[PDB]
Amino acid sequence: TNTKGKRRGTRYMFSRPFRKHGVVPLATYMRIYKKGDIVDIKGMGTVQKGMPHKCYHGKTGRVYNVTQHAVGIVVNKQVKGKILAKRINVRIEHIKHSKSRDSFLKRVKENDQKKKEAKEKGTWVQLKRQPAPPREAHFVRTNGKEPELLEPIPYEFMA
Amino acid sequence: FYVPAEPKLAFVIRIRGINGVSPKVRKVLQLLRLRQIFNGTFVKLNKASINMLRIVEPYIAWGYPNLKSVNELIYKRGYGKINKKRIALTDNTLIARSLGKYNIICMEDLIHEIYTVGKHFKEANNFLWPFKLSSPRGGMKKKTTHFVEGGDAGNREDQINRLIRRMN
Amino acid sequence: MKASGTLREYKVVGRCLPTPKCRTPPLYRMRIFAPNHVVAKSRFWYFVSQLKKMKKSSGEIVYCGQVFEKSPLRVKNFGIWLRYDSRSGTHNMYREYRDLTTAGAVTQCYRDMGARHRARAHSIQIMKVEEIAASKCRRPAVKQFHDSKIKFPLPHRVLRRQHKPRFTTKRPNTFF
RNA sequence: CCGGGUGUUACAGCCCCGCCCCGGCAGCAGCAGCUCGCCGAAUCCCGGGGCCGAGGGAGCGAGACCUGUGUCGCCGCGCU
RNA sequence: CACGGCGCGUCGCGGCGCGCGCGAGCGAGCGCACGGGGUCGGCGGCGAUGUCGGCUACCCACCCGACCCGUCUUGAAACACGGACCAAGGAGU
RNA sequence: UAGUAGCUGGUUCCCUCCAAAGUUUCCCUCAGGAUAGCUGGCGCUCUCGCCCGCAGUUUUAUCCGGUAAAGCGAAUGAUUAGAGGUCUUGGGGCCGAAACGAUCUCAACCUAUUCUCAAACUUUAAAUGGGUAAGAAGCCCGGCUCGCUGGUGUGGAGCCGGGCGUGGAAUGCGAGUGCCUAGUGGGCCACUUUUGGUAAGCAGAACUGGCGCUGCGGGAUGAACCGAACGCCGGGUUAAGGCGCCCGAUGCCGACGCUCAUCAGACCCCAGAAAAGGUGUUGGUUGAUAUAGACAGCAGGAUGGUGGCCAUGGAAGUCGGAAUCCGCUAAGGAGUGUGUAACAACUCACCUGCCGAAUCAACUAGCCCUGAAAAUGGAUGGCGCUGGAGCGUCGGGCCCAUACCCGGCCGUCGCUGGCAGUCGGCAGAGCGAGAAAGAGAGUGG
RNA sequence: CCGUGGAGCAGAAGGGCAAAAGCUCGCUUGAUCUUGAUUUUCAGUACGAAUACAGACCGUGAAAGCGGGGCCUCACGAUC
RNA sequence: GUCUACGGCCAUACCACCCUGAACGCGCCCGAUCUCGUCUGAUCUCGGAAGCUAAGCAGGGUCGGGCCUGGUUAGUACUUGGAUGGGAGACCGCCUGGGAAUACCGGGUGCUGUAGGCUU
Ligand SMILES: [Mg+2]
Ligand SMILES: [Mg+2]
Ligand SMILES: [Mg+2]
Ligand SMILES: [Mg+2]
Ligand SMILES: [Mg+2]
Ligand SMILES: [Mg+2]
Ligand SMILES: [Mg+2]
Ligand SMILES: [Mg+2]
Ligand SMILES: [Mg+2]
Ligand SMILES: [Mg+2]
Ligand SMILES: [Mg+2]
Ligand SMILES: [Mg+2]
Ligand SMILES: [Mg+2]
Ligand SMILES: [Mg+2]
Ligand SMILES: [Mg+2]
Ligand SMILES: [Mg+2]
Ligand SMILES: [Mg+2]
Ligand SMILES: [Mg+2]
Ligand SMILES: [Mg+2]
Ligand SMILES: [Mg+2]
Ligand SMILES: [Mg+2]
Ligand SMILES: [Mg+2]
Ligand SMILES: [Mg+2]
Ligand SMILES: [Mg+2]
Ligand SMILES: [Mg+2]
Ligand SMILES: [Mg+2]
Ligand SMILES: [Mg+2]
Ligand SMILES: [Mg+2]
Ligand SMILES: [Mg+2]
Ligand SMILES: [Mg+2]
Ligand SMILES: [Mg+2]
Repeated sequence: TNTKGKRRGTRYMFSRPFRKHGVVPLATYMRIYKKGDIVDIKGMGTVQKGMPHKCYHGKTGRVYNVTQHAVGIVVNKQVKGKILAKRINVRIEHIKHSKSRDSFLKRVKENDQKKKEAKEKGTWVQLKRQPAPPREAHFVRTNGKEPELLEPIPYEFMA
Repeated sequence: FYVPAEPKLAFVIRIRGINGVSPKVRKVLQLLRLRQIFNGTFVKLNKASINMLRIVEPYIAWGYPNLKSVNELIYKRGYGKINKKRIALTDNTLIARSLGKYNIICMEDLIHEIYTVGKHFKEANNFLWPFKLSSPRGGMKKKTTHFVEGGDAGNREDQINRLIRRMN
Repeated sequence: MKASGTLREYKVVGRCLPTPKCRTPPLYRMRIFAPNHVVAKSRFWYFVSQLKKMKKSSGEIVYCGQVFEKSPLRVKNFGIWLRYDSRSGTHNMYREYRDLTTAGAVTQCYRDMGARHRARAHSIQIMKVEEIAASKCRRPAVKQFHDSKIKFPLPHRVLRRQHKPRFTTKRPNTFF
């Protein structure tokens, strides 16, 4: 059977990208994580302290505790037929703010603003994101040039 | 050239049985409310509906229904879902109560709203119980393969009307 | 394709959707022989995807209509340039037929391909169909019908409707 | 009569091409009941064959000045 | 033409729309029916020692179907095991 | 002493409803247990007749990866071949006392190239896929507490109070929660992916669906294939598959072709065949030559230097080694073959006479044939079939499943549906009707 | 002088590392005392291993800081 | 236009060679009493201001290497789902969707934050 080591099969997952080894850029250290941010997990092999287990690599969780160097986050893990929301502590290098939430936040601010506006105007405005509707009817103008014929080319071997 | 607008309404008929269905296809068929062979329903078209139908192409025959097809389907096979019960629509008051708040008050409102995909098409279609169509008189071409390659599955633009004429 | 019944000829023109790169993509036109317009559009998308970097999701059928025969009362000779797949390798050929309609000639071509080379419609790729003058015809099976005083009998007429008089006291005659 | 050759309207015809009101006239997806289509808010009428008939007190009008009846509700009509 | 009274008519844009009163939101009868699931206010024969009815059940014929049960087993008609037949007794207290 | 048995065998009435597992971890554990998982029963808390949630699904955003592919003129590791440079060294020689002084070279070396590779290589890098978000538990304000952090009522957190409902993607659907609990813990098969193995109806995995637990139509037969899942019936129509007879349906004046087998062929799984060949036949590709008269076929020529040089005992063209010339010519090869030891002789290439319009190849692909040998007599299911009842492409019509549609009947579940209003000379017969609520009781003008 | 690691970091291999995690010196004993939480196998139980903290005593450095064993992935043991 | 101090993103910023640098600045540079450290005041530390853009550094150049970004390769390779498709097989074709990577050919060669100067 296999081995139950903590880092089995991570030679590519925890490795560094090509031509990106060396000193960790300081912007990663200079970011602020508060209680309740949605955050992504991406193990970085450069630092070995507080490295998350390989099964949380690429997972997104919620911050619930902030500490000197690390952050505690609640993340869902599918174990057999059930999902457990378990909390793990990850050092700040292996973490990154999720941009999936800021889009929704900006949308909230923007449609709240356009709801506050036009409230006095009384006009109607659409807020829900409708799915891509079918294309409407239109005209395709030929400019006096007729469409050119397309025919299959004859078979002839290359190799 | 004048390209007509892409159709907004489609009719879908399940043409495969219950035995041996992939879980994803089973879930999409449940969502589309095709739990029985030769069941049919109306679907409004968008990106989500296109992809959902593409997932279950081998199990359904779908097309763009005609006005006469909508009329006949509503009048002959049309039953309403009132109080979680399948009630045949034999009077306008049954429609008027279930869809009065949406200004649908009779068969004509129901048919118009379905055919033109109105603002409350979702409510109208959900009130409409899935259609139980008889087996296609005259037979099918080939159930297993796609319509383009001479079968019956997949998308047939307007031949769904020919299919409906014999399946109802 | 399933070569069901007699084929029909369709003129199909299509184009890419307008994009910020280019406002008006060029329109591409093709002749498709197909049982109906649905399979005609499918074949158009297939061929244009092979030729150009076009897909149905990133394109649109600007127009699709059946083209009727110009002279359906004049018997004509048709030359067809064709590309097909064998069990081992693919081949280009040229075959001539004799018929009143281009669609009829192409249907004859499909049936002849199936009969002589066991090639199927999904293997045949039809390339060119042209009216060919009797002087330019070069297959003897078509050339032998090019004469003013054509004359031949019907030598051995086989009795059909063999079952309507299922028990008949004659032995049937085959010389008429 | 046939065969071979020449050739360009002749004692047959064929194809294309500017116009003559797209020349004019029917007609028209034609019961010249098969030359090739897709259909019906742009669709109605009549007829034939087969199987079945489950359910069983729906009410009407009469007005506390009457007490009848069992063809009644919705719908479409007709007559006064 | 699912049009139909008189008015005060601005309830009004120029009349149509569209409001306020008119014992004040009460006209009645008959009749036909593509109308909340069939009725006939339609008929015809054969009936006393040779005839009527009797699904099933007794015997027989025909067409179609049809391998012997129980058990262990992935798999039993098995060239796997128990079983000639019948009566009584016989095992989650 | 009815000793123990994780092991065999057996384990007694009906109907109704629900309905599995052969998988995880531990065990002197591997024919067994415990524990999760899968099941049933009992409930309970709410819900609708504005809104909550949920989803084996999609959409819009946003991250995650190192497989398929590809690459070696990129790293690592393999790997073929020639080019150009030098003394940076070695090896055969050479002139040199010697001299990087010099001549070739063979090499190793360097620089550009070049052929082919990787499960334990990789700059790149999919498709399918794995998370997260898509609002009321949200946004926007005002104010308090803090022993934490603090240049700073700084930061952060917790508290109160107040204002905002277009309930902020599609589709579908009532949801949550708690006890007790049986059986199971031998599995097998199939498309796709995949490891060992020459391979196997072998052994081992991943995903999904099946069989087991399951009947029905078709595949003649059949645990798994194709269709379709089932209460008892009538009518209609189909799926897959079929329609010469067995055997329901083509007893159509069905369409176009191909094929002759002295071993024909005849329908997923599937039950039998390859390389190589055919001047059998049918298509197709490419290249030639033919009225300056071909292809046949019938006839005439097919010469000198020279019996060319090296050769062998003998080679005159015909065993051997290079070349292959000229004048004569309508043409003749220092020769295509047969022949002798050598000749000789015959014959061919090539050109002429007659004949007078099409003729040669080389490939390629269909059907058929050779390749093709096993034992009881023998199996497209059989009979049989060749203007097919075979093969390929196709058209109408027709046949039938327990599937689908309509109807009847039985039962189960749901509506936690309705009925105490049988309110009668003491009475007045309703609460089906699109619109939350009185056929309300009475007092004045 | 060139030298992106082609060396070294105890060991297998893989990942990681250049004014360092390598080499050489200086000083030391965070390999110390203590309660909880979490991850890894998982039944989501132990052991083992590991991760963030918190409370004392310290080490080092000018200091920010770093350190409660070894750069990470393995080197170990219930009841009585 | 540009520099210095501290930086963010970390080659469009690197590497090789060549040309030009006004002012400030950054440097090279001059010494070892003190602080400090070496075999050596070379480095480090300290005290200065005679000279110089030689070098670093900055800007620019190269049919430059590299790097970054496009086209081609290419709807090719591969691939989700489907068939009672073909083939003895190996494998291949089609339907429904997604869709690469070399060679080869183009374009570009650091943006920018805070504080403080020079261009009087
Ligand atoms: Mg199936
Ligand atoms: Mg029929
Ligand atoms: Mg299938
Ligand atoms: Mg029988
Ligand atoms: Mg047994
Ligand atoms: Mg079993
Ligand atoms: Mg025995
Ligand atoms: Mg036994
Ligand atoms: Mg016995
Ligand atoms: Mg007994
Ligand atoms: Mg006992
Ligand atoms: Mg045992
Ligand atoms: Mg046993
Ligand atoms: Mg891997
Ligand atoms: Mg590969
Ligand atoms: Mg196996
Ligand atoms: Mg089951
Ligand atoms: Mg089954
Ligand atoms: Mg069989
Ligand atoms: Mg039936
Ligand atoms: Mg049969
Ligand atoms: Mg029914
Ligand atoms: Mg250091
Ligand atoms: Mg501490
Ligand atoms: Mg160390
Ligand atoms: Mg000095
Ligand atoms: Mg300088
Ligand atoms: Mg200079
Ligand atoms: Mg360059
Ligand atoms: Mg700056
Ligand atoms: Mg000046």
